[PDB]
Amino acid sequence: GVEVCVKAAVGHPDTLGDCPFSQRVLLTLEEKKVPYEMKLIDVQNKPDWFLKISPEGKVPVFNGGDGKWIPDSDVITQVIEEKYPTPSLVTPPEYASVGSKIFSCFTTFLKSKDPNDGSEKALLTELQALEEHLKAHGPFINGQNISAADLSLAPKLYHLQVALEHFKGWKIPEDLTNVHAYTEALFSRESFIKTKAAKEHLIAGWAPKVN
Ligand code: NA
Repeated sequence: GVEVCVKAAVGHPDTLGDCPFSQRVLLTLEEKKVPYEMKLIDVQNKPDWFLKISPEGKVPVFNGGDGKWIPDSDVITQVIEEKYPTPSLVTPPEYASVGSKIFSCFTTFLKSKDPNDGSEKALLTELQALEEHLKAHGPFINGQNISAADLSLAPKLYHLQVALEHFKGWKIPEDLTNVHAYTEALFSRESFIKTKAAKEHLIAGWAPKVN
């Protein structure tokens, strides 16, 4: 049936790595109960067969059983949605951008070596917006049922929490209680547990970037 190429853990080509875009695709397949074959790609040592179907070395790529491999996890989860419509993970267009600046604010703050450059405040602003959304519309981004936006956001919040605690001793404030309820719900899902990177691999993936 379907096949997906994802990043292997750095230093461990036999082990699932920490790409949040890869994990979004995997989470989507798991939540939809779609069988798939997973191919681990060492992105510092790509195989030539891989380069023939992904010439720019892009990961993830997805083959839905129609004789081609497509990149871009936005595009891939939409194709999966169209081909496997039940369970429905459609997120209403009015909530599509919820949480959309959190990952980049996180990466800027993670890499920041200046306590006064405002990167921390910018990240807290985006977390607070997520908190306000979940307080109005939760427990997931679209209310009682999980949807595509949650599966996009959860791998990203996982990086945020693991990397900021490890490298900066920083945690999401406890008063953001809806965000904490949200991450605890998502990260405890069997699909998430099955598809997440071990924390030491995720940390090893960020270490040279921090650095
Ligand atoms: Na390579």
